[PDB]
Amino acid sequence: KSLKILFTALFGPGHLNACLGIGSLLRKRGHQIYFAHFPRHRATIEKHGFLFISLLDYAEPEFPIVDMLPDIGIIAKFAFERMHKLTPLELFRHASGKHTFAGMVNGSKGENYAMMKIVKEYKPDVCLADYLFNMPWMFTVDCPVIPVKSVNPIELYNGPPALTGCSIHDPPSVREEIEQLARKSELELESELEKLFAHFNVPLVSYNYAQQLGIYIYPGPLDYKELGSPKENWVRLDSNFELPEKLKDKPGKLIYVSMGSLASAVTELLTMILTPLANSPHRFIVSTGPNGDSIKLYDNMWGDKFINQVALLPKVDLFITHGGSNSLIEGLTAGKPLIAIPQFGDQLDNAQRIADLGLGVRLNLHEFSGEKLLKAIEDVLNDEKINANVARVSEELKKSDSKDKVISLIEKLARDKKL
Ligand SMILES: C[C@@H]1O[C@@H](O[C@H]2[C@H](Oc3cc(O)c4c(c3)O[C@H](c3ccc(O)cc3)CC4=O)O[C@H](CO)[C@@H](O)[C@@H]2O)[C@H](O)[C@H](O)[C@H]1O
Ligand SMILES: O=c1ccn([C@@H]2O[C@H](COP(=O)(O)OP(=O)(O)O)[C@@H](O)[C@H]2O)c(=O)[nH]1
Repeated sequence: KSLKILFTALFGPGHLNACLGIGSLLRKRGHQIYFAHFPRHRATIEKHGFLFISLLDYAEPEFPIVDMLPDIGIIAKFAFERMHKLTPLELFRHASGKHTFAGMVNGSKGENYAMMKIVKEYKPDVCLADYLFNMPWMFTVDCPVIPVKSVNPIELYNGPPALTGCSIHDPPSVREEIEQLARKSELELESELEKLFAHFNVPLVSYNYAQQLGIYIYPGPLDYKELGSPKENWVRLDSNFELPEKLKDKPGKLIYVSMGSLASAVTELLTMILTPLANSPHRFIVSTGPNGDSIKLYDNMWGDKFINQVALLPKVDLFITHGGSNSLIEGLTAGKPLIAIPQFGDQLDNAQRIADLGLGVRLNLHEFSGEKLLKAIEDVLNDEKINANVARVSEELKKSDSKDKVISLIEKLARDKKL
């Protein structure tokens, strides 16, 4: 009856959360939880009572495990300079048939070898994995494997291409090109996946195929009901911060600013956003990121490298975000309107979904001005319809619950090896 359940995920701290939440639900039903990842996450995994397995302990000698987190600042700075210079359309034209994240595929060989060895050693009854793309080990190991998805799920539908930030309001003439480019770039992702799968002698699958079951986490009221149903076997899983003294005795609303764990490594991005907010008549709490001591703060601001974001969000009036999925769900669960300044990949889809459903505004780096940021703040704080829309979504998120259904499917698959 007690199952052995093994999780793993990509390097993003965001890619941990769905996995951690699903693991907590299964541990409460008496299952043994294992989580394979990097040492930096041992503390959170062991605090949850899951057994921590270090990917680094299982590397094949000639395929060292690529750890992308420490170098992310270099990659993130290149992405920032493209976003500040180019329109979304120009970004795709300049990409010239290269894909947003296919660059990561070749380097994934070491992690695949490690997971092969980990699943052979620990012999779990089922595995769950939150990746950007399927990996060969998911089709070679002796147990069922559930892909877990936390990125914007438009890629699970037959609609507008993923990673473009297409609007529901874009006419066919306006989008037909950016869409064609996105299609040529899907072929580069397939080509790189074909080389990774060939290396391991595994027949290639679609990058987001769910063989028996896939679990995606996205706000129900934001999901793409207008595109019909997600891909086969995918199911949606619906589940006191102390204010600094510096910001007391000061007028205006309280605003949280975060460009997320990864993009915040780019000090130039936060500096570009903060400078004009010195003149906004409100109070700002800032997640300053790992280089945060290099970031200048003004008299109306307080910040630290890593904020207790979930404790803070109920106390704020507005969330200035990069539009990452974890930040989107946390902000809307707390009932706070968003200004999304997207930085990379699925953040463009989330930013446009916020604008399209009246939950906030999208502000692009390529046409950014201080005047426009300050005006976005005043507009959203005073927009009774946006504040009503956000309140309605937060209520729906508090009520919606698919846990029993999804846990039953995981347990059924773990025991029967079929659904
Ligand atoms: C994995 C990387 O692959 C190449 O590089 C490409 C780069 O590859 C990635 C692959 C990824 O999986 C990610 C990435 C870049 O950056 C993402 C990112 C994260 C945070 C940000 O603020 C901005 C961007 C994170 C991610 O998952 O993609 C660019 C287009 O989006 C291309 O122009 C780059 O040739 C290049 O070989 C890099 O040296 C190598 O580290
Ligand atoms: O200063 C910070 C930055 C991030 N996070 C948490 O780290 C996770 C990932 O945040 P990020 O914005 O990087 O994720 P994304 O929105 O891109 O998915 C979430 O649970 C956030 O609440 C946090 O607590 N404090």
